[PDB]
Formats: sequence, C-alpha cells, structure tokens
Amino acid sequence: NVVSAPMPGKVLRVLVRVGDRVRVGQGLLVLEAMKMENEIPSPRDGVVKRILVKEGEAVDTGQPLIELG
Amino acid sequence: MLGLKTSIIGRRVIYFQEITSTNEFAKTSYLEEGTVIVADKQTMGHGALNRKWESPEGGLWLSIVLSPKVPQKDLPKIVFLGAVGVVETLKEFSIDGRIKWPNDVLVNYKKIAGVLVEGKGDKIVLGIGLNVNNKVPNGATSMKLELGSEVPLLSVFRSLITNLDRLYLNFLKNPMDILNLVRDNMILGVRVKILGFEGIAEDIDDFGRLIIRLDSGEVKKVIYGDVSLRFL
Ligand SMILES: Nc1ncnc2c1ncn2[C@@H]1O[C@H](CO)[C@@H](O)[C@H]1O
Ligand SMILES: O=C(O)CCCC[C@@H]1SC[C@@H]2NC(=O)N[C@@H]21
Repeated sequence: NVVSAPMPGKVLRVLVRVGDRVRVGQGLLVLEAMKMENEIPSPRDGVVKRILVKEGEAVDTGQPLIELG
Repeated sequence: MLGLKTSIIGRRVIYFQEITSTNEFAKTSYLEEGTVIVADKQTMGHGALNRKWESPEGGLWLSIVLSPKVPQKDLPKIVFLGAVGVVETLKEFSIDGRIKWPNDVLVNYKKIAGVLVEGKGDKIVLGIGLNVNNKVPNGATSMKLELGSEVPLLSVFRSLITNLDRLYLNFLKNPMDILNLVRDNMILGVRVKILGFEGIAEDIDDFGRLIIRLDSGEVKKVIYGDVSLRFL
C-alpha cells in the first residue's frame, strides 16, 4: 500500500532504501514538523517498492510518501 | 541513590558508560513516561537538522521520554521546555544563559547547550546536551569554563531534571506559560538575515515562530526548518 503524510513537514531524511524490506512500525523517513524531527512508521511489513518523495521536500498531510511491496 | 524527588520526569533514570545516542535508544525502546537516558559519553551524538553533536566525557547528555497528549499546536513548545529548563539550572549555578531561537542556550553568545526533540508516534523524545566539564568546540563554552572550575556532574543533573519536571507539569496545566518564559529569556534586538530578507529578531508567536521586523517596519514570521538564518 501507500504511506501518506501524518502531518505537514519538510523531509529531513529517508531511513530506508528501495527494495528494502520494511518492518511494521519501523522508521521510513523523517519530517521536521512543529519543532520536532518526526519519524514516520510503516503501517505494515513489506518492501520499499517506491520512495515517492525527496529530502528537503515539503509534504502535506496525506501526501503520498512510500509505496511498499 | 540519586535522591530525586519528581512526579513524572526522573522517576527512572537509565545510565550508560557510553552509547551511540541517548535519543536513539529512547526512541527504539519501550519506556514509561518520564524515564531519563543519560550517558557519560555518546559517540553518534545527534543535533537538530541532521547536524552532529560532540558528546565528550564530563558533560551532561540525556533524553527524556514524554507523553503529553497535547494538540499539535502545542508540540512546538516542547523544545522550549528543555531550553528554559537549562536556563533555570544555569541560573542556580549563577550563570546567565539566554535563548537562541529556538533550541540553543548561550552564555555571552557562546553555545553551552542545545535541544533536539524527536517524534515517534505516541512517543515524544526530549534530548538535551549541556556542557559541564567536557572539552568543547571552538566558539562554544562550558560551566567549567564559565565558572573556572569543576562542576559536580550529578548536582547539575538533579537540578536540571528537577526544573524540567516542574516545567512539564505546568505545561500540562497551561502550555502557554512556557512561551512567556521563553520570550523573557531569549536573545532579542539582533539583526538577522534570512537566506534563499533581513530584519530584527523582536519576538515569537503562540506557535513559537520567530518574528522578524524588516527595515520598512513590516513583519515576517519564520517556521523552524523552512529557512536558513544567521546573526549579523
Ligand atoms: N558539544 C558541543 N558544544 C557546543 N556546540 C556544539 C557541540 N557539538 C556541536 N556543536 C555545534 O552546534 C551546531 C549545531 O546545533 C553545530 O554547528 C556545531 O558546531
Ligand atoms: O543544538 C543542537 O543541535 C541539539 C543538540 C542536542 C544534543 C543532545 S545530547 C543528548 C541527546 N542525544 C543526542 O543524540 N542528541 C541530544
């Protein structure tokens, strides 16, 4: 499935690489929002099929971020 | 044996001779609220906005597990909690530290501490690095440098934890109290430059956004992270 933004924020960094198998609740990427560096968790285990965003990108609530396999 | 007397923060402290990062550990472990992570030295020390942090032995490097349950609109104040917490500890030791928007405390404009807050869904990690007796980077200072002698590491810890606990309880009562403490304790009147206009750092708003006064007189608000800022 698709993992969208839990809130607005700029991308600090991406923890995972494509093809990387993810763990439920594991760290996918980091968004600097409300003076915090927010780590975004994987709703399911899986594999990094697609990294939909870049570092330094401004994302908004619900925007597509990661697509797993 | 620590003899702490707090309600939430400091009810459990976990100490490490050394570690990559207290913040990482705090994030990656299941820990009750108010638990403190403290190490003699960190090797993979972290800083705000993907920067690095020197954590040599002799300083205080800790992480606090918090679970406030507050509107998103109040989450930007958590960093302030830590800074003001530090300011008040230095005040006890007769050191005058001021806040540099929005996560650094300074003494005579030399960095003596920094805050880093990280999110983990329900979990919120407050990380604070303060220079006590450790060796420090050029341009930075320490309590030992400020006071000209060794400062009791435990005493600084007990003091800081104690201020952060109180500040936390009042934060759960009225998250608006911190803003004033900050406004009343941060460097102001300084001409700054935004990269990517220039003006005066005259204040912050109720979201903790820096308020710059342009030369014409217009006002501009800065969101942390969104722009690069510098002192002139
Ligand atoms: N232990 C430290 N004490 C004071 N300043 C530091 C320390 N480690 C890193 N810094 C500075 O803090 C800045 C990041 O907040 C960096 O530009 C860096 O020079
Ligand atoms: O000024 C900054 O950039 C923030 C520095 C935060 C440093 C502390 S040391 C305790 C905690 N563990 C870390 O890895 N970082 C914070």
